[PDB]
Amino acid sequence: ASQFFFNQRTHLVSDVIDGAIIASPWNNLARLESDPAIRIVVRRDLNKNNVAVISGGGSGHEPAHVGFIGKGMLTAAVCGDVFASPSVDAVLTAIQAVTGEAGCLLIVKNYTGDRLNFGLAAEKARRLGYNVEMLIVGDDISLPDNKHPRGIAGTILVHKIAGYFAERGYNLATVLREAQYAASNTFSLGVALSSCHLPQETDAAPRHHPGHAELGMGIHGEPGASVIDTQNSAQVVNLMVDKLLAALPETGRLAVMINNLGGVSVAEMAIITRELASSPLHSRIDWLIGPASLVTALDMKGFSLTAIVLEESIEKALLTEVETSNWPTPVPPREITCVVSSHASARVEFQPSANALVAGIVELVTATLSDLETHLNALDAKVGDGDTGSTFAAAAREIASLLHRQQLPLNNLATLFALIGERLTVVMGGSSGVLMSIFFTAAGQKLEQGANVVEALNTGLAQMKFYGGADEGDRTMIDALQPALTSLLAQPKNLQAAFDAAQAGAERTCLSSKALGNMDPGAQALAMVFKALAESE
Amino acid sequence: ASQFFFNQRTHLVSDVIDGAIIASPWNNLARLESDPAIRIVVRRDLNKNNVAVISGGGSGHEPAHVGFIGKGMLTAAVCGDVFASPSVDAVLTAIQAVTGEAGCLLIVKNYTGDRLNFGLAAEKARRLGYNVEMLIVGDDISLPDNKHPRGIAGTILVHKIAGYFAERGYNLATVLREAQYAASNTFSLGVALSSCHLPQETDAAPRHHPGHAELGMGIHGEPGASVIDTQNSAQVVNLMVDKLLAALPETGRLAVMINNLGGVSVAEMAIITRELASSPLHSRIDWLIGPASLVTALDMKGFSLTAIVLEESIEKALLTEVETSNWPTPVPPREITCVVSSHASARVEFQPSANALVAGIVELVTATLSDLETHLNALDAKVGDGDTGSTFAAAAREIASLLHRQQLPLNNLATLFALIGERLTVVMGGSSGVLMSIFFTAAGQKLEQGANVVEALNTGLAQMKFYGGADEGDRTMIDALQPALTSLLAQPKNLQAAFDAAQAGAERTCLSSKALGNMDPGAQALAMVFKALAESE
Ligand SMILES: Nc1ncnc2c1ncn2[C@@H]1O[C@H](COP(=O)(O)OP(=O)(O)NP(=O)(O)O)[C@@H](O)[C@H]1O
Ligand SMILES: Nc1ncnc2c1ncn2[C@@H]1O[C@H](COP(=O)(O)OP(=O)(O)NP(=O)(O)O)[C@@H](O)[C@H]1O
Ligand SMILES: O=C(CO)CO
Ligand SMILES: O=C(CO)CO
Ligand SMILES: [Mg+2]
Ligand SMILES: [Mg+2]
Ligand SMILES: [Mg+2]
Ligand SMILES: [Mg+2]
Repeated sequence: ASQFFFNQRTHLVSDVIDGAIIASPWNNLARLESDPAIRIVVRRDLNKNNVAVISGGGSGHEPAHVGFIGKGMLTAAVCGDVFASPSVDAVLTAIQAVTGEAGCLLIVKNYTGDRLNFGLAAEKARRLGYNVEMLIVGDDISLPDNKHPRGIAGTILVHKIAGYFAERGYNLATVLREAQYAASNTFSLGVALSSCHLPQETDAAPRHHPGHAELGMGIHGEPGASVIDTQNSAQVVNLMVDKLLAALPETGRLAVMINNLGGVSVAEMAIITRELASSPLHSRIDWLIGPASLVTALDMKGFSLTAIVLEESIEKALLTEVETSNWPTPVPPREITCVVSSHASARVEFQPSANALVAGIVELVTATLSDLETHLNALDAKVGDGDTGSTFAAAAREIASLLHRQQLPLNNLATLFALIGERLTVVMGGSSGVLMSIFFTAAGQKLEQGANVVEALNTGLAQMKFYGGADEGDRTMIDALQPALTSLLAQPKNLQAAFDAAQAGAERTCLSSKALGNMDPGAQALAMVFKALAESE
Repeated sequence: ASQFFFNQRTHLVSDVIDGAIIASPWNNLARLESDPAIRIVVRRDLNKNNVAVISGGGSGHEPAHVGFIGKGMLTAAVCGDVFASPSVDAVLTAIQAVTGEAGCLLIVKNYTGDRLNFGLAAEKARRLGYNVEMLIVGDDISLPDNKHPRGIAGTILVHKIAGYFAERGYNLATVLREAQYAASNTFSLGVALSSCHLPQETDAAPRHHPGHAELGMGIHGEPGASVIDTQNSAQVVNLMVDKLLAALPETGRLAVMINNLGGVSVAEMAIITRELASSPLHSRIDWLIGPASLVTALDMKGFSLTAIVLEESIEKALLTEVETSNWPTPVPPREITCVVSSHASARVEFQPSANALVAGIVELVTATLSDLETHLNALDAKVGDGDTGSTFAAAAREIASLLHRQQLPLNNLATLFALIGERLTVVMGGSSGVLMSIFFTAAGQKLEQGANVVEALNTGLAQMKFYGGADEGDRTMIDALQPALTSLLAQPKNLQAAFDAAQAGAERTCLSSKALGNMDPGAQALAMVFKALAESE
C-alpha cells in the first residue's frame, strides 16, 4: 500500500519527462538519445556559441528542472531516479551533448550525492577539453548549525540569472561570477504539515506532526530543524519571516518567491500569500514570484519562501522574460481595492389594503398550514429531519401575523405575492423557504406583467421546478401542486376538482417509501390546503 | 486535529480573495464593497454595455472562480464559505453591482444549493428590471444513474465560450445559446486516491481506499460512483478514457483538459499526461489544456479529464486569449523528439609501459591497502556500514591486477592517474569510489598540464574537498592526506616526515568519537600507506 499514480516503477522518471514534453508551451523540449538509464532533456534551439547552463538533480521536484529548460535559462537538465542524483555517466553525456567552446556552467543543489556525481563528471569533462564550471547552491537557512546548507526553491532564481548572461553571449567566467552573486543573495525557508507519498509500498504514512508543523523539512523528505506548536497560517508565516529577516541585509529591495511544495491547496497557498503580504517583510517587496509549484517535493503539504536581494544586475535579469515551460512572471504585490456600486435596495415596497375576499384566503390558507405543524413533522420524521410542519408553520404564522396587524397589501396580488416571497425565506430556513420564495416571487412577476391568478401560480411552479430540479414523480410537493394547478387551468373555478387532483398526487408519493405514514410532508401540506379552499366554495 | 494552513476560521474565505488579488497578473481584480458576509470579486474594467457573465459557488475550488474573472471570461464571481453556495443576498448584490442593460448570464454548477440560491436571486433580479439568465452546468459522467449530473472542471470551458461572445458585444440571448451549446458538448470524469483535508477538526482522516482509487469523487468530497482495484496510472487513465469515449460522438475533434484536484504531485500529473497521450483518445486531440489546477477540491489527491467537442464556434473561442488570472493557454499535444549529439567516448586511452620505480609504488601502495581490508572494516563498523576495508581493497586488488597483467601505463603518470581515476568508481561503489576518482582524475589533469607529482596530488585533494565538502577536522581521510601532502610540498623527498604528518592527523580523528577503536577508516588507510612508503626510503 501507498498513494501514487504511476505505471511501471522502472519507467517512472522517463514517463515524467514524456508528459513534461507533451505539454511544452514552446515545444522547445527534446530528449537526448542515449542508453535508457540516462535521462536527459535538452533545448531544441541549441546555441553552442553561448555558454551552456546545465542543471539537474533527482526526480519528484517537478517542474524542476526540465521545467526551466530553454531560451533565457537552462540549456539541459539531467534527471535521476526519484529523490536521487543522476549517474556520473549522465551528467557527462549531458555536458558533451550540449557544451560548446564557450563552456558550460553546472548549477548543482547542495547535497553530497549531486555534488559527488556532477563533480567527477565536470572533471572527466575538463579532461576532454570541455571548459567546465560548477556552482553549488545552498539557500536553506533552516539549520544554521549545519556545515552544508541544503539547496532548495531558490536554486531556480540562480538559473534565471545564469541564463540571462548565458544568452546575451557572455564568457563562462562572467556567467559563474554573476551566478554565484545571486546565489549568495538568496535565502530560502520551508515548512510542512506532512511529508510526501513515495512510488513504493512503505511501513507507515509520511512523517506528520498532529496539529503541528515541521520547519525546514528537506525536499527529499529529510528531517527539518524545529517543530512549530501550531498550524496557524499567520503565526507560521510570521515566524518564517523573522528567521528570513534575520539573515537578510537590514536594507535592500527584494523579490520573494512563494513555492508550493506540491500538496498545499490553492486556497491555502493564497492565504499564505495574504499572510506574507501583511508580514513585517512587505515594505521591502517590489516583486512576488508565486504562489506556484516551482521546486516541489512530490505531494508534500508544505510551502517555501525565498528572498533575493535586488542589488545591481539581479533584478534586471529576474524580470527579463524567457522561453521556459513553468517559469512564473514576477508580479508586484497588488493592493486590494474596493469598487463600489449603486446598489438599489430590494426590499419590496407596499401600501396596506383591505380585501374581504383575498384576506379570507390568506387567513384560511395560513391557518390551515399552522395547525398541521405536528402531523407534518411526524411525516417528515419518517422521511427526513422531522422539521416540515414547524418550518411550514413559521412561514404561515408570519404571513398570518402580517394579516392580523393589517399590514398586508391584500388589494394588489402581484405585490402580495412579491411580499410573501420576500419574507418566507426569513421565517423559514432551509430549501423549502427558498423554494416557497421562488414560487411566489416568480408568481408575482407574472401577475405584475398582467396575468390571472392561476397562470402566475402555474409559472411560480415552473420556476420552482427549474431551480429546485424536481419533476412530477419525485415524491415531492410538486406531485400535488402541478395536478392541482393543472386542474385550475382547465376549470378555473372548480376547487373540488383541484383538491381531488392534489389528494391523488399526494397519494402517489405514498406508493414509493424506503423509510399513509410514508407520505411526503410537502404533498400533504399542499393537498390539505386545496381541501381547505374547496370546503368553502 | 487537522491539516490546514489558515488563521481565523471566519476570515477564511475573505483571506483567500485577498491573496488571489495580491497576485493578479493583470491587476484587474477588485472586491465589491459590501457587508462582510458577502464576498464578491468583480473586474475593474467593468463594461456594462456587454452582457455580464456572473458565476460563483463555494470556496475550496481554487482558482475557480475568482481566477477566471476579467476580459474574455467572468465579469464577477460570488464566493460562499468552504464547499457551500453563497447567500441569495450575495448573488443578487452581484447582479445589480455589475449588470448593465444588455443583461447578465449566471453560469451555475449543478448542485441543489447553488441552483436554489442563485435561482431565487435571478428571480428577485428579474423583478428589478435586470434581464437575467441562468445556465446550469452538469458535465460529470461518473453517475449516469443520477438525475442531476454534478458540475465540475468543465464548467470553466463553458465560461471561456460565454465570455467570448460577451466581450464581442453580443446579445444576452446569444450568449446563453452559445453557452449551453458548449456545455452540452462537455464531458468530465474525475478520480481520487484520497479526499481533501478541511479547515476544521474532524473525527478521522479523509476518505481513502488503500491501494485503490475512487472514481467520480465529487468536488465537495462527495462519494463517487465506483472504486478501481488499483492505483496504476495507465490502467486508471485508460478506464476513464473508455467511459469518456462512451459518451462522446463517434467522430469529432476535441480539446482535453487535464485538471489537478489539488493534491497530485506535478510529477504524477505529468505521467497521467503521458498516459492520456498514449490513450485510445489521442488520435482526436488537437489541443491540451493542462496539466494544471483549474477547478480543485482543496488538496484532494485526484485529477480530472474534461473533453469538449470542437464542432463550430467552440474551438474559435477556446483559443482566443483572455485577461484572467489562472486561465491556461491550450497547447497541441507535442511529439517527443530525440536530439542526437556527437558524443565522444571518455574511455581513457593508454599504451602499456614498464617502470621499475613507479611499479614498485603501485605494487607497495596497492598491496598495503589490500591487507588492511579486515581492520578497516572493523573500524568502519564502529563508525559506519563496516564496508571500508572491503571497498578500498576492491580498488586496490583491481589496480594490483592491472599491474600484474602488465596492462598499466607506468611510464606516463598523468595517464596512469587518469586511468586509475576512470576505474576505481567501477570496482568500488559508494562515495569513496567517486571521491577516490575525483582525486586521481583531477590529479592527472594537473600532471598532464606539466606539474610535479606532489603538486598534482595536492590539487587532486583540493578538488576532493571542493566536491566532497570535507575540511580538515571533519574526522575524514582529508585529516591525514592534507598534512601528509603539505609535508611533501615542503620536503618533497622526506617520506618519514609525510608519514608522521598523516599518523598525527589520523590520530586527531580518534579524539572525537560518538560510537584507537574510534579511528576513521579513511585516515588510517591513508596513514598506513605513507608508512609503507617511508619504510623503504
Ligand atoms: N425541488 C425540490 N427539492 C427538494 N425538496 C422539495 C422540492 N420541492 C418541494 N420540496 C419539499 O421540501 C420539503 C422538505 O421539508 P423542509 O421543511 O424544507 O425540511 P428539509 O427540506 O427536509 N431540511 P433543509 O435542507 O434544511 O431545508 C419536502 O416535504 C418536499 O416536499
Ligand atoms: N567528503 C569526503 N571527503 C573526503 N573523504 C570522505 C568524505 N566523506 C567520507 N570520506 C572518507 O571515506 C570513508 C568512507 O568509507 P566507506 O567504506 O566508503 O563507507 P561509506 O562512506 O558509508 N560509503 P557509502 O555507503 O556509499 O556512503 C570514510 O572513512 C571517510 O574517511
Ligand atoms: O532530489 C534530491 C536528490 O539529491 C536533490 O536533487
Ligand atoms: O463547493 C460546491 C458548493 O455547492 C460547488 O460550488
Ligand atoms: Mg425536512
Ligand atoms: Mg431542515
Ligand atoms: Mg563505510
Ligand atoms: Mg558503502
